[PDB]
Amino acid sequence: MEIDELTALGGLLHDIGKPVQRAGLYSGDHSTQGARFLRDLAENTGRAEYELLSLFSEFHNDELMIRRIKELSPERFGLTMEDVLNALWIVYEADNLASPQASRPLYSVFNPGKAYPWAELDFEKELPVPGDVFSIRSQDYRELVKRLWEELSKAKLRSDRLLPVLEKYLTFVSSVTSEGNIISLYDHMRMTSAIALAMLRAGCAEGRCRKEKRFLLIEGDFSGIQDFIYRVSTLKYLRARSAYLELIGWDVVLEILSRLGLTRANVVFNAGGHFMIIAQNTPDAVKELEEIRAKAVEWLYREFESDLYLAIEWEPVSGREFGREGNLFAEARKRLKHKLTVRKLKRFGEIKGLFECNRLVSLPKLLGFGRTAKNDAGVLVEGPFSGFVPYLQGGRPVGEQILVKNTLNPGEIPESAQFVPYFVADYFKKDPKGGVATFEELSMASTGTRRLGVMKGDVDRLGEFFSSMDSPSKLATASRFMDYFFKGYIGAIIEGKFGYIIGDVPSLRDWPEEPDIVVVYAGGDDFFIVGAWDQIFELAFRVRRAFNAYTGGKLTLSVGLGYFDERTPIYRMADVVSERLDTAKDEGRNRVFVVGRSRPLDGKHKLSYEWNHYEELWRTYAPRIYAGNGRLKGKLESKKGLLWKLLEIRELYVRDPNDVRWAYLTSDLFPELVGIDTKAVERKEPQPVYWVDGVLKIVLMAVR
Amino acid sequence: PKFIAVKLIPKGPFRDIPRADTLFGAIGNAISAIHGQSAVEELVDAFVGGARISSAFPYSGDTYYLPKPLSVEPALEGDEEERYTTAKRLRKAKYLDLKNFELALRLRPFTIPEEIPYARVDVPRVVLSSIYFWEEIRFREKSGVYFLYSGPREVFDGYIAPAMRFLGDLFEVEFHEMKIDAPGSEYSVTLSNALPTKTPVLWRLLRKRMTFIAEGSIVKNDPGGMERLELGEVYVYGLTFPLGVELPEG
Ligand SMILES: Nc1ncnc2c1ncn2[C@@H]1O[C@H](COP(=O)(O)OP(=O)(O)NP(=O)(O)O)[C@@H](O)[C@H]1O
Ligand SMILES: Nc1ncnc2c1ncn2[C@@H]1O[C@H](COP(=O)(O)OP(=O)(O)NP(=O)(O)O)[C@@H](O)[C@H]1O
Ligand SMILES: [Mn+2]
Ligand SMILES: [Mn+2]
Ligand SMILES: [Mn+2]
Repeated sequence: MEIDELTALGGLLHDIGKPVQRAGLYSGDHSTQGARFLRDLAENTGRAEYELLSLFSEFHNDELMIRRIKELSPERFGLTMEDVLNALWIVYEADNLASPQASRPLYSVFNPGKAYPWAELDFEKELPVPGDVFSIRSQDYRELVKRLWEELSKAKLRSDRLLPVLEKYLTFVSSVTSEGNIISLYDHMRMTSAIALAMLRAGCAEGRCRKEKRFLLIEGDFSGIQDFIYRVSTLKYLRARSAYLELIGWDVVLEILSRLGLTRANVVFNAGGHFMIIAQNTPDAVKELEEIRAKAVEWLYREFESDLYLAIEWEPVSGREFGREGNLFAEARKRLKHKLTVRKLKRFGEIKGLFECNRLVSLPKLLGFGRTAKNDAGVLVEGPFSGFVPYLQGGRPVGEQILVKNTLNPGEIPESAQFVPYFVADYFKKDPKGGVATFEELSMASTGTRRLGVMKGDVDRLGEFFSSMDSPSKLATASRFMDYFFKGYIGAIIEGKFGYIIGDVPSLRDWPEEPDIVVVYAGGDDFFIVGAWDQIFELAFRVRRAFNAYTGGKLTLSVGLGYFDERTPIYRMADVVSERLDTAKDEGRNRVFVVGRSRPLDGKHKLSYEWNHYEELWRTYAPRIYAGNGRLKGKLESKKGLLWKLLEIRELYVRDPNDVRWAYLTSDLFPELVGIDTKAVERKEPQPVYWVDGVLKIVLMAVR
Repeated sequence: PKFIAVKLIPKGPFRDIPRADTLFGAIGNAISAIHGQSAVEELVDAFVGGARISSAFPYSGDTYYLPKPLSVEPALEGDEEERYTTAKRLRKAKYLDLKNFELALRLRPFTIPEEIPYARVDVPRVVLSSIYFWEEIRFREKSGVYFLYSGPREVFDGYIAPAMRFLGDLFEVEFHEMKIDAPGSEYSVTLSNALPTKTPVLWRLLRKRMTFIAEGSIVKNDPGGMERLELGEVYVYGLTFPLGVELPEG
């Protein structure tokens, strides 16, 4: 042990008392009862560091503590007495900066009115849905506490081995058991560890660190991602670029942690090429940042020219500013966002010399990558600081850091090697050959018309929702739960899971077992997914309903859909679905651009549909005309022309929604279209005829 | 200041909206075909001596558009569900009308053109098989493109005017006096893409191989510069076209 590891692990385990009390074990306050749990655990196995770490649950004179510390002979671990007093005091203040029955569950950050069933974080099991408030059974905590105890018993007592097990088991546990408590315990634990280690490297036995700018909020954001990824000369290469940007990002974050002597707990988030880190405000740090910021940029310029930039900024922040008074954290994030906007208008300014594809082809059966030195054998790609050696199933990992994909379980990696869990939405349809499906094979798998389906989806006004977070630990929960929806559960949504949660969605075929879907990216609050056009059309409604359940119906998606000839270049498909996502956004948000559409340019006619509006229309008209799985209804086999005529009729409403001829031209099949609805004309809204093409055009595509 | 607006009236659709480097290139070419290099050399000298031309911008009827100064991006906080929505739509805007451009220079509130006088229609065609796209620029009624000239009239009459007629023979040319009211200031927007000499205040990089500062970028007393180079002797235009701009402190 050394103060740095101690204060980290300490901040992390300060509140491990909570799960033990809520199980019926030590008959004492969470504080004293958490002490009993680590001491008892330390005595079992025979690892005395746990009994050193036990001193965190019980804390504020301090006559007893000084002597209780003495009895645990510190020199044994290479520690001073005065060292442990500061570690304990730091972590005590740190707990209050991150910041009643005992059966109360975690209430959803998305909807504080609803709450999470107790479950362990597993992306292969059921989708987290905020539902009705149920008291958690005392058995469920006791079952948690025993696996929790059996895991800590076999873990290496390094924050990188402690974080994953605390995240597996304390993700869906209330940090405090009040009504409407929004904060995951795991997040409160990692943020106290983050804030504590920051105060240590701050130079604090001290309210000096609380009322003085001793912390840095460090925000990093890649600029030109959309260009770097979707402006090529093939789906394989597109996925390689996307994967390459994830490693380039990690290579920067891990560097920052390594050179500031910080732990992964200090990473508030790292989603969609956007990271935030709480760190020390020593002049040794700002220099250490300035060097990193500069060498990263200089490498990006040499590697891709002006295509991909990294905007890194930081801000002196005090303990006051992690908190509320009369909301300063938001205020501090706002001041920092401003710095990032300015830095993005000074792209590659950190160069003064500015004003005078075999390795990625190679990039299905790998477990992760080793962050080794740039000149190491087996290095398959390089970031601005380190080489990445693919860690394969039958093989040994190589490097100081192992990045491990879609587990919180180290598995068989060496004890010396730091575990970095990284989640990536990487679903793909397998071809006849073992490799990922081509745009061609995806398009060929379509019901009816052979077009490739493309959809870009994004959460509405997330920045606004995140701005409403009071504390580091609140933001940590919001950030992670959000990122996890896309990185974790979109695979499950695609597989056909959450059938009862999802329900009836617009659909053209029975959902396949191995759907003709390939994920390009799914992270932050957005996704880019391609596949057979009909499977893509349906997946949009599945993902929106999943997301409606996962939020408390309190947050919204907009989606842009596109159906292209399989020969259309990526840059054009990206551009069209982007244009259509922006349109959905710009016409109200909570809407979907289903299909390209003619309309009056009179500023009364939206191209987009409110999700519920389109879902209603499909429920109304599709069953009357469409049998399923590529087939019209029997009545309409010889009368397929009436569908085309309704579209030709809708065009004579587009020509002029005032010329009343479309009354003249008009059946017992579509009754609500024959009339001239007046509520619509009065409310200054379109005629029902305007909306129907949204359904018919999709059904005509399915039946060709 | 007042400037000559060179209005390009299009007789058909366009490929690019030409920027200052491409405009100077074209004019330099035409002048070589009319008067020989002797004249090209006198053109460069006039420009090096203080003459300037903007990049081309769209005009609609009797409305001139100008590039959104990057000066306002960090000022946009100068209904919370009106604030976020509208601020994102300004941040996308490439162009303001003259009136609103002049307001943006002084950091006073301004509004965006609702419709822009050109749509990009890129047309697909199948080849041999694959899909390729040729970007074309379609113009509304009495809409087109223009650039500004600052400098002596003798240089305009003798070089710019003749060159622009020659270049038309796809378009016809007409010119009118134009006034842009701009605050006096340490700081300025370029109405042209530039090869900067100093490092600039706010900017967008623009890759062509040369690295240009985009139209709308902000410099402090940066004239930019011209470059000569050999490849079978051609001059590359990268001079700034400055109008004074009020900056917010930050
Ligand atoms: N690895 C990735 N693969 C694909 N898309 C990604 C990846 N990481 C981030 N993205 C997405 O890229 C988009 C950001 O593109 P970017 O070009 O940086 O524009 P921006 O976020 O609007 N800001 P700006 O820096 O001004 O361009 C977001 O939708 C991210 O979710
Ligand atoms: N899970 C996440 N954790 C932290 N930051 C995130 C996360 N997802 C997205 N962001 C960031 O949140 C910011 C806002 O998201 P963005 O998609 O750009 O727009 P928005 O604020 O959601 N509004 P809009 O998409 O236009 O309706 C960006 O800087 C993203 O990088
Ligand atoms: Mn970005
Ligand atoms: Mn968003
Ligand atoms: Mn987004």
